[PDB]
Amino acid sequence: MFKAVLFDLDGVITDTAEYHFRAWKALAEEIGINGVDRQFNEQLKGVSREDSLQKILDLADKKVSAEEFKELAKRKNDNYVKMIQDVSPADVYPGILQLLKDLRSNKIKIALASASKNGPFLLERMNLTGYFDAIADPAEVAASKPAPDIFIAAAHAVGVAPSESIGLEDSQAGIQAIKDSGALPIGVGRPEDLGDDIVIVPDTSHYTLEFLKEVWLQ
Ligand SMILES: [Mg+2]
Repeated sequence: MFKAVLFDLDGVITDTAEYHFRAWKALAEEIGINGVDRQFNEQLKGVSREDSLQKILDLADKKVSAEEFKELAKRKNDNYVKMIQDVSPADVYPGILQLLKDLRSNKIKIALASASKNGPFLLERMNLTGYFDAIADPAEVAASKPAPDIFIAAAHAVGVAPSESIGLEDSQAGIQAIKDSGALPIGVGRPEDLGDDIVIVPDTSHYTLEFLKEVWLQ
């Protein structure tokens, strides 16, 4: 049987995308720029802060100095930090707390394999810390998803090989990161987005201990 589960955060445990989007929208409006709607935010999704700010600046062809750039970057981030202060256990996606309790009582290790620089904070805010055996620091990995590095660290941090582990993800690069780590991915989304060579559920309600055991058992 599998020994660990490795959790993505955004789109699996909860939604941070929403707050990033408002952060960026609130910034673009504040400095004159139109067109930073949810549609355009699909271009900012897994992208770096600097890379995102370029793309918002390219919309109006706005010129900025290097210090003006880094202050705009900071100002978005400050906003985002303010905005995730209202995160509560009310924001934990469906079926997820229950999956954690069951994994825990079955002595299955639990690890976070998230790109969020705010993982630990977010987990305390949702009252989930007590379930998690390790949090993989995204600052301590050489390269981000789709590289496997983070899933490797999450597994190792609870003392398993990723081959002993299931990864849960909502995005294409995450699936590929789980795949290249040696872990088994179970997706949440559409096969349109994630692939048809892997097991995907339509939402997080379907991620049960029994379903993960079913999938492992091949
Ligand atoms: Mg995600």
